[PDB]
Amino acid sequence: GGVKEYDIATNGISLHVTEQGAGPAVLFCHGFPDTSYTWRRQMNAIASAGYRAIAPDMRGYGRSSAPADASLYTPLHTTGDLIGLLDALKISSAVLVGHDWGATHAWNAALMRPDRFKAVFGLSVPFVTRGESSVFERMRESGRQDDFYMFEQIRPDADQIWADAAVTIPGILYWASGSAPEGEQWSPLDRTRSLYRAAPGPLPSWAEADYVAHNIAEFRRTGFHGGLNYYRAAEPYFTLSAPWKGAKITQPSFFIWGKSDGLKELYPFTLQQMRAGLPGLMGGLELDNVGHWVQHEASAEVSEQLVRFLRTVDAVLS
Amino acid sequence: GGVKEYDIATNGISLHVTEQGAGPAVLFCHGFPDTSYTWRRQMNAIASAGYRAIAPDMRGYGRSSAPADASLYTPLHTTGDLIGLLDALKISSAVLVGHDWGATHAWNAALMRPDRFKAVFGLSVPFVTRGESSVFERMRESGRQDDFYMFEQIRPDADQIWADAAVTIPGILYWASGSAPEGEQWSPLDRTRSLYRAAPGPLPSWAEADYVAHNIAEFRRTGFHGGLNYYRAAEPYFTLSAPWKGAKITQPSFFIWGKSDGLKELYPFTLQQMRAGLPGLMGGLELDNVGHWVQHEASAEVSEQLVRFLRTVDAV
Repeated sequence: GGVKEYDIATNGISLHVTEQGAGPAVLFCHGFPDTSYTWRRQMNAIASAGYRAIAPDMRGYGRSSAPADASLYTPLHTTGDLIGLLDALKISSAVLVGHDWGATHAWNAALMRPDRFKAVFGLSVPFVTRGESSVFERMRESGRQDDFYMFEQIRPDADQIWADAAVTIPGILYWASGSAPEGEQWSPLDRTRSLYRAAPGPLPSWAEADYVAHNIAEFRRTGFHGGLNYYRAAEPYFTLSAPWKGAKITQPSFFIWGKSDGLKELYPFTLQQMRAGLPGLMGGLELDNVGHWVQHEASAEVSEQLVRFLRTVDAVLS
Repeated sequence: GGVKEYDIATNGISLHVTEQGAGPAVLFCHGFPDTSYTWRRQMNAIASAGYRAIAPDMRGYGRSSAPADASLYTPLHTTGDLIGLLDALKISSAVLVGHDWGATHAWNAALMRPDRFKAVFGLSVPFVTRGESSVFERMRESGRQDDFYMFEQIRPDADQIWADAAVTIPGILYWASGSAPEGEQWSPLDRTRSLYRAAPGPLPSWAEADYVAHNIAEFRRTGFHGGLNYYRAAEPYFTLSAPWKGAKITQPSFFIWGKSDGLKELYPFTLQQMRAGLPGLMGGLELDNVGHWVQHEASAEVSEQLVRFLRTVDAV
């Protein structure tokens, strides 16, 4: 027990890594705008269940390299980071845990190297197989150029409108959570209920003060340019993702989101319909009154499902 | 038999497709500077054996689209072409056949989608696992910047060096084949023995005249910019290929190359040793007095090994 930190040189960048425990490897990948610290509770839970929790700051974030160039933030780059990390630690294989962009990048990693990534535990962002159409193209041809939030994030000025971390980190934690009043919650197609609105006072009890303070400090130092580069890379990445047009993830998986997550408006399918695409799905979970920040809003039941999942993966793997 | 031609909209481009036969799908991939016509003898041989031979012009060549941007010619772009081609033909899976750059990209495609590419028959270019360093930095670190031919093909002005297809296409068919006097055959590390030296008179009898005429005609109309973009893409693609750093190809695989191919110099491993990156390798054949153009210099041998390989892959 107890978290250790170090830095790894992998895939042409420097990767800041935190880890805890011993036993089979579990690689945690956070999204926007988060850090490795987002996983401390789950790391501690699975470490006491006999697993090695490994959680880097993803590239763009924290004490990891954050190259200016948005073309460097496709799933090909971060999967190369995760391979080079497993290589550098002499780990043969790991189970993947992802949230937000980490979930998207993790889904891709599992497609690319099932020999190394033996299972995927996805949070908030469901796996959708690659299509004929990128999301940016559909939003444009259906008129949502001024509505689909990702366009606002891709703009170079998004750096500036996020920069005030003391305000924007508590704000996004609040307005994308199940705590914001219904009808006020962030929605991806409404420019008036933005992600970065100031929070209206103290954060709900589920938001651990040590975590909120940690991430405010990280993002006051780093800024948001690298995190926002994940959005800027997604459309250029549609061209390079064509090899996986109909590709499915067959290793065991598991999926959890919150029913109050505004993201759900973009995935109007059931949990039964996620097996087309994820045939190894061992079970899903829709949490009532949880928003986007499931590993904080429902910390204990995320830890719990992850422990149960890992044991089931152990049984399958044996 | 009976060869037919058509175009397919796939992956945001046009792909010119030739095909022959019916049966399990075999997908041919040519390299530089070639066209789909390079496979006609193999296509005909496997059509007679019960297979559907499909041989597109790869992107950058022939009647396929040929965007100027070199960044559009990675294995990611050509695998997307092939997945989209199979989809458009509503074929579930296929065996890959690849030569030269077609082999390198076929290798990578086998890695990316084993669910759609069930076996790999490679010519001239062996699969080696992606490592710590690209061929480009190994050559820089070791002082070969003026020796390694790829640096010259990558130059923008390589478009003009190649352009006289009536000269350069017989040139490379001769100098990179087993018919050139040894010691004078093309070498990837010898400036003085380039690939585009003119031929000394007419081509050896093994170079089928309809094949030679087809390629000269296509490259007179297209130029060589698209093909050369395959070299211009390899180094940037090294950054994008870091997912596959240790990756092995597990599908059944076969490898053929010619003993007199200058490219041997770049792969000093034994074909026993190629099992490391290709654990499902079922055989490797090195051909005496054959150079780079194995499917032409040894057309009947390549054809008979591919029929046998396809029959072994089928029964498994």
